[PDB]
Amino acid sequence: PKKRASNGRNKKGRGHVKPVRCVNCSKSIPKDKAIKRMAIRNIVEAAAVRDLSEASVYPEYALPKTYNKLHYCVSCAIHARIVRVRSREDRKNRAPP
Amino acid sequence: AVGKNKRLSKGKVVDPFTRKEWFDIKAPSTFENRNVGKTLVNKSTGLKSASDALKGRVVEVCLADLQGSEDHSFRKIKLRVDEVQGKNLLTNFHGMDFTTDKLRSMVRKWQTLIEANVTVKTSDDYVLRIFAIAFTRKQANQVKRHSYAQSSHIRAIRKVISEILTKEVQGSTLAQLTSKLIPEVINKEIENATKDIFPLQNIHVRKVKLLKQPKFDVGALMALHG
Amino acid sequence: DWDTNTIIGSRARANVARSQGQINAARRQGLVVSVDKKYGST
Amino acid sequence: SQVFGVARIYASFNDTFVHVTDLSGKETIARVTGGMKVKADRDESSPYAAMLAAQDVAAKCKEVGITAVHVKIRATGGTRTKTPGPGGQAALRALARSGLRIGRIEDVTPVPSDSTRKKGGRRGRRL
Amino acid sequence: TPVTLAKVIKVLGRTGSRGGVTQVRVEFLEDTSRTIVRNVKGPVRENDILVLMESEREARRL
Amino acid sequence: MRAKWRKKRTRRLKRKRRKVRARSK
RNA sequence: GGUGAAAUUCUUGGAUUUAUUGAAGACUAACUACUGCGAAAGCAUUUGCCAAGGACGUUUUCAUUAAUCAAGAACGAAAGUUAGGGGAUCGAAGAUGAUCAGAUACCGUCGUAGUCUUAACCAUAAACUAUGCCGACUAGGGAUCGGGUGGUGUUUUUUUAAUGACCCACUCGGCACCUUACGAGAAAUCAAAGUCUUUGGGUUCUGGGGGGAGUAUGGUCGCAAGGCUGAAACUUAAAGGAAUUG
Ligand SMILES: [Mg+2]
Ligand SMILES: [Mg+2]
Ligand SMILES: [Mg+2]
Ligand SMILES: [Mg+2]
Ligand SMILES: [Mg+2]
Ligand SMILES: [Mg+2]
Ligand SMILES: [Mg+2]
Ligand SMILES: [Mg+2]
Ligand SMILES: [Mg+2]
Ligand SMILES: [Mg+2]
Ligand SMILES: [Mg+2]
Ligand SMILES: [Mg+2]
Ligand SMILES: [Mg+2]
Ligand SMILES: [Mg+2]
Repeated sequence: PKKRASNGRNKKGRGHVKPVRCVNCSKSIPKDKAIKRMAIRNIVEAAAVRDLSEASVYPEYALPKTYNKLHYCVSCAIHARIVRVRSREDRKNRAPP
Repeated sequence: AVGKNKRLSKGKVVDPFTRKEWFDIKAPSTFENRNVGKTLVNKSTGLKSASDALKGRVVEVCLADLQGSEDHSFRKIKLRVDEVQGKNLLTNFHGMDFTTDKLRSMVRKWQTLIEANVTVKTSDDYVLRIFAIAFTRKQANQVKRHSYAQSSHIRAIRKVISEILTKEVQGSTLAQLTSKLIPEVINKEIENATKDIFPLQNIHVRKVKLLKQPKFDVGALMALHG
Repeated sequence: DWDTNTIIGSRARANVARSQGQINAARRQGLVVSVDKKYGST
Repeated sequence: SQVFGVARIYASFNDTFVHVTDLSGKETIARVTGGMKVKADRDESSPYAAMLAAQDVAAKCKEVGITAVHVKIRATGGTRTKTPGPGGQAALRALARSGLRIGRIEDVTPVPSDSTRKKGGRRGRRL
Repeated sequence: TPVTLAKVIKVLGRTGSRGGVTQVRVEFLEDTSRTIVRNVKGPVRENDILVLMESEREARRL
Repeated sequence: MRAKWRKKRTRRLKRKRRKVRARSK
């Protein structure tokens, strides 16, 4: 039967979506079906901040960040400890934790 | 993986740093700091002419280092060597850029990105490509959560920005443009001329790149140093 | 988050610089917070 | 008082490159990668091989005259993985202990305006 | 032959598939108040003192 | 069999029968 | 370099890496969303030109010109065909390294046709909302897109105007969504899959157990690949849908 109302995706009035490639396996997945995430970390790992503070030439230096947007396919997201599987009543829950 | 090269030579030790010696970099006078850093070349032999070896180098430096203040922390500046005189080589402006973290911090969703570029030539026949960026902003008292523009506001904003950038360039030779970009005064009348259309936050304009240059005219560069 | 950030550098404690070399050092980079008159008389 | 170079850490998978060039970048000092410190062919991108390589770049920078350095971290970029390898934070940490001075950390990963095509086919890397 | 002594201050948990390796964080006696995370083969308790051939290590779970 | 590869198999069979019949005609 | 691990491959003729340029072709990131436009397939850089379109507003005009439609017509992803151009990537075939009992597969490295464009074909798709179009009525809730109306509402310009951008209320049209089931259904579920044994709003197309079979044959279109139309002999008592417990 029909598992989902939107069937996998966010295509309502769109016809075509012009897909993207998964960051883990280069699988072509439509952009509405993708499981887009944003990974925003510091330029420096948290165990090196005090290390880098005493080695910096500057009194006040703002640590920059990496802002990288990730697109996963369904197979790679479930395998990589992401959205993997929810119960039928919890499938309809659209709110992030 | 040392023991992995099957062959090191298809057909079948002198340390170069003793040969190497140091120079120093001089910023133009439209910058609060002249001392940028030091470079290495080989010894000036009679057949390789070390002055020509370091003649066309491009040095990457930050504007916060050039001005001391940390407010212009992103704002990267290209400096191009042109004229060398006894371990005291001089540099001229080659371009300006943003850091990748500052650009990606600005680009957020549920707002509209507006980009404008021009290809206007200055008074010294410098041809520059100047890029601009802006973002629509959520006004105070606003309830709804995205604040998008209406694609004719964008075309009205883009026309306003492109006419401003092409106006401030003709009238500025090069040093007036560098002394206009440093105070970030260009971002001001973009905001003033676009507040009629849309709120438009975050107008730290964008990079500017050089395209073509005229002849040398070494009196101009010694006006920047001397 | 997008808005949060951290600051590293020399200012991640203020102390009296007894040595004049420390005074010459501290003025050189530029970390001097105050110069106060001594409590006692000369 | 400080002589400044550019660190240029290529933090990929399968390898890690550290080499300190001049401010202009034309003259290069102390290029030792991670593959020349471990004999596995598997852990050329490990944090150990990265930090052993970053200890060598600072030894050859101190004996040349470099005291400080700017850091440009880098992933593979282009159409490829675009995230830093495991050796990026190890190499950056290792040359901070060694005596070098750090300023202006930055990423220089080549990010396209969605260039040509990823490899692997439209069905992916099937493993 | 440089060796470095470190004191276990907080035990993080077990690691390894068979469970034989313990994640601990340690405090160095010399160069006080800078701490890293290591792995211990044997039974490690609070106020155990470790000696390390190298101190340039972070601990990743096995 | 997959219905795609039975469709492929009969398409190849029709091509053989089309060309073994053009011998006579 | 690649990988779970390696190997093929490139390297002291300087590989990988750094800098400065140049050339080529493709693509149009981040913004980018239960958002927009189009009959659908589809369409995401700027600007100029060309012609079109929907919704809204209207105390403008015509006056039943309408709805669905055999025959017939236009458009129609990708792949494929023909002829020029282009040919950077990726890559049906092919070549190689690995794994394997085998591996002419998955994985690695190369790599033709193709991928792009121009002129002409093809006429398919899980071409899907697996849900024909037009019309009416039936339960609540907020959001949002386009237009309009009102409000001494907030902000900015030139404190101040008009505007613009927001705020509140209303309205027409649109992509949808949340709750419930009066109602439907075999159930999954459904504001239509409701107003259907208390069975008639109008109209088009299609199906009649499973195979054999979308096969044979004959037409017809197509350069071809193929598309459209399309049986019978024979065989069979189950195939199949949705839920339950293991
Ligand atoms: Mg199923
Ligand atoms: Mg479709
Ligand atoms: Mg080279
Ligand atoms: Mg774009
Ligand atoms: Mg839109
Ligand atoms: Mg069909
Ligand atoms: Mg159908
Ligand atoms: Mg109806
Ligand atoms: Mg409205
Ligand atoms: Mg509405
Ligand atoms: Mg809509
Ligand atoms: Mg029947
Ligand atoms: Mg039948
Ligand atoms: Mg079933």
